[PDB]
Amino acid sequence: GKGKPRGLNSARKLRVHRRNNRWAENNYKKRLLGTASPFGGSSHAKGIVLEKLGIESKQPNSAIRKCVRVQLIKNGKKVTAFVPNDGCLNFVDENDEVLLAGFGRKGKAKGDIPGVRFKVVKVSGVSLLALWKEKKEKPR
Amino acid sequence: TRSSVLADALNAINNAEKTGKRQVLIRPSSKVIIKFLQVMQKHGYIGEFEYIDDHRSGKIVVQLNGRLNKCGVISPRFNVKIGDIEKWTANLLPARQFGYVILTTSAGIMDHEEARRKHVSGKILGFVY
Amino acid sequence: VLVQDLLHPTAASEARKHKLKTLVQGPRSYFLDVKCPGCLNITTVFSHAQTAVTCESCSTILCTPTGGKAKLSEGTSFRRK
Amino acid sequence: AKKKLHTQGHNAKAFAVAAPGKMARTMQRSSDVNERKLHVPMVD
Amino acid sequence: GRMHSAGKGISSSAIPYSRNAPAWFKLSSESVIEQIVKYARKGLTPSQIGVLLRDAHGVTQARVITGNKIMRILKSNGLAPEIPEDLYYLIKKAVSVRKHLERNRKDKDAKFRLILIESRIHRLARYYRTVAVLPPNWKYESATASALVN
RNA sequence: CUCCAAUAGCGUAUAUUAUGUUGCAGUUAAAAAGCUCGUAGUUGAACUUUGGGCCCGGUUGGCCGGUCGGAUUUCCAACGGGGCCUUUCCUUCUGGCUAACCUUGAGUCCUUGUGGCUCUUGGCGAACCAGGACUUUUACUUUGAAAAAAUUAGAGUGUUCAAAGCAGGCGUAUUGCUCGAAUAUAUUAGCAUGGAAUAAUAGAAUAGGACGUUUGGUUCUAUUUUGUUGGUUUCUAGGACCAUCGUAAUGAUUAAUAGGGACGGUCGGGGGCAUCAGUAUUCAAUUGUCAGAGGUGAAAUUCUUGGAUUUAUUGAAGACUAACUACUGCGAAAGCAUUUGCCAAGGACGUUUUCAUUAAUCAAGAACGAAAGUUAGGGGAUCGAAGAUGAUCAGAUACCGUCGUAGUCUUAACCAUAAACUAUGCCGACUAGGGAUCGGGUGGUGUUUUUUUAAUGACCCACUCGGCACCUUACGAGAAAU
Ligand SMILES: [Zn+2]
Repeated sequence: GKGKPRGLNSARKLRVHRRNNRWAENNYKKRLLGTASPFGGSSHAKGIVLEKLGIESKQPNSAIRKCVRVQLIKNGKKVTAFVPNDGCLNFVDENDEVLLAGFGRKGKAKGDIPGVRFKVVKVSGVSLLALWKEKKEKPR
Repeated sequence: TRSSVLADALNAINNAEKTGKRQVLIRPSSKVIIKFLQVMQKHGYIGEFEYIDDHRSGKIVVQLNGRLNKCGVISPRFNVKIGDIEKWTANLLPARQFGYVILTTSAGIMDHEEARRKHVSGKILGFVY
Repeated sequence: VLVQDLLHPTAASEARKHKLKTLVQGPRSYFLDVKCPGCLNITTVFSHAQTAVTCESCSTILCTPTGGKAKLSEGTSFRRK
Repeated sequence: AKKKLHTQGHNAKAFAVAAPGKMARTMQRSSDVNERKLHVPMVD
Repeated sequence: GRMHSAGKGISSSAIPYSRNAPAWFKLSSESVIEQIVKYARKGLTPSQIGVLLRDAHGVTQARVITGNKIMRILKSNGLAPEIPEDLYYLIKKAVSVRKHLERNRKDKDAKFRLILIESRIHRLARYYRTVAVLPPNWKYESATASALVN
């Protein structure tokens, strides 16, 4: 029969054997070991704008220009993040409490910089896309 | 040590067919083998067969035609709960219109269609198609 | 080959086969009535004796044992049944 | 998975969570509430 | 096939289909049962008797001319040993092997062989013991085996 | 500035959804424990009422429809349930009951009559009441009750639609009429019923077996009635046991191309202990001659009045087993090769012997295990990890030579693993051809050995078990070698 029992009373052996072998499941074992996302637990992360990379880029609305270097608050790890549509860079200054998200592009562009993992969503509590559309104003 | 005497009777029949033979000796036969042989026969899947009497467990000669794709045995004789019969036939028969799951029940060794008609169930022996 | 009578094997090709591989099995050893004219009676020996069968009254011999068939003692005679 | 767990002094397998689901779902929500609490340090 | 070695020897008596007769055989159940007894009276194993009856006499199978097996005939006439024949000849052999291993503490083959013989003994005792022909907790000890058999 | 997607909802971030019982894989690039024994566990050959005859009443479906969409008789097949008789306990007595005919007592509505039911006086048990007296034990399956509601599936109903809700719908809308609020699912276990295949359990062999029309002896139990209540013992009723005569086909399944055991003659470098030989290697003494001898790609370190190396006769020590040698032959594997003696062992074969399921595989646990290495003795010829040396030339196509410690051998104990490899669990069973060979056995007016023919032996042919292998192929398998 190769290798499993087939008997009418071999139910225990058959359950145990399964239990034993579930531990080869990467998801299962993490679930039961309680191992428990890119940077922390959360979807987003708040961070402090350290400095603005790529200000000296000549070519406007490039990929080097959009980058800000933000350190995460919960770890102190510093990391770069796109701020979408370069005219947005006027809104972030320095030490400006930004929410980072996942950038997560589907297919690469011509000039994109791989390793820019993150995108900036809110700054001082208000959304950049709300700012860029002139809905809200930046609180200080 | 021979574990299933049925198992050796089916696989013998199966290897005959596959090799184009028209008969097989089988050894050592049993009440159960006969009844299983009988069902297949009733349905055309083999010809006639003869029980030769060694003063022992029996031998059988089956005469087979070539309508037979497979006759298999189901190694633990699992209990089927009459509603589970659908799930067996599906698992292991080629289509819903021909072929049989044959099984042992309090009301005799019978294929699932007779089982359905007689409204009985039991344990599963094997299959033909 | 491909189609043949397993139920009615020819006596010859049944005869050459091994005793456990005939259609139904039986032995291929026989018994015999054996006599040495010094005496007037007939002891019955098995074709494969193992025991060196001594005659009825006279401690004479009759057959020594072998690998198989017993070798009957030189100056004698016999019939099968 | 058999010897990786045993490398640490304590049995790795012995310590586990009864529910993967609740542990995991609650862990992300609690972390988001914290990150929210954190704000850049100042002087009074 | 073959419990304590690699041997695949198929090989046995091919017993005859004819459960009665031999028709050329006269005599009587009376006669050979008497025969069975006086032989076992000389101290003969049932096996020996079957052989002895097979050659000198015509006795094709004792169980055919008599209604019964040879050991059962013995038991009935009150002639059965303390333990069954086959167990006996195992023990008797283990004795002779051990007696040799004591004389030859350098013969590893014999050590190995002894183990096998005893492992067969103990498994067979376990059987007989299951079917009441040996008292519950009957046991082969090597220290006491030499008595048992001689 | 120009289009596309979804539209009161659309984007982004995060984690996650879209192990093999069914049903995986373990020659060569995942993974068979070095080997065997073995307890727990899982598993385990065949056989014991089958066949044949008769009745009963059901539910689909045909062909008619009689009939004012559906109807029922007979014609019909088909599929199912029940009950009988076949040698056939259905627990059993003791009544209570009877529903059913072997009955029949009359005859007959009426198609020439077994078409048909009412109808009591000889003659069905079991259908189940209830009292006694006793019952081998399980699994499986069926049906039946069960399982709370909510959710789920789903019927009915124009919440304006819908998610919902369980409402609602008709009139004389002036004194009221009315349909609802279903059903399905729900398993393990316990309960209750039907089945009697498959798989277990128990039975009669030191007969302490079974029935009884028998009866002795023994012993327990105690209700009725003797006015009543208590005591005692008679009678009587029902068990239990020890005997003895009775009834009886008196009571043991095959004998597995399962397994153990006996037995016969064999086969093997299987094992243990002792033993006998062979040349060689090193050394010693005795000897003979003369200058080199040794070693390498080439050298040197080295040995040589101490006659080296070579020769001769002779002796000691320890190891080994050349050629024959064949991957055959044997062993569980490690492994095993001079010979003889002893000791126990084994497979295969032969087998009209014996036992009769005793078995297969196996966590735990245990026996053995190459070389090196370790402890304590012995031994210590040889080769020789370590160490010390040689010269290092152009190169290294021809990277070694010398001394030599441990060790190598043996006893007693350790260690306890190897690519411990066919780099391929075990038992069994089926599927295809050929010639060799090892062992065993059977058959022959085969050959050869001479003696006087034989008996032997070796050989030849045919067959058959069981071996180690090769060849060719497939009606097979593979990514392909195979
Ligand atoms: Zn004679």
